[PDB]
Amino acid sequence: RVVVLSFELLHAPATVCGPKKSTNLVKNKCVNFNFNGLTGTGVLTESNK
Amino acid sequence: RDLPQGFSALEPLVDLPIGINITRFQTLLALHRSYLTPGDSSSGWTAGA
Repeated sequence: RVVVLSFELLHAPATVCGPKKSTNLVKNKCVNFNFNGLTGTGVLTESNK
Repeated sequence: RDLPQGFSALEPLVDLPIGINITRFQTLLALHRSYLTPGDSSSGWTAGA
């Protein structure tokens, strides 16, 4: 049995992708972060917002 | 009749990665085969106001 996977990089939005990384969520300490593609560096704290 | 005077901000509903080139659109209306109210006797299609 054979399966040939093949992939199109065409002009419509990119739409199939491999599974994204995730980690535990530490608080009250200085860290780097990525949230859903939002990157930064900071102390993360529970919001009143 | 008419739109009401006042300010109102529409919220995001959905966002579809569909890639198609739209240039035209059309509305879809309900046509009732029969009465707007049970127990009329008039023939053929109707629409509510």
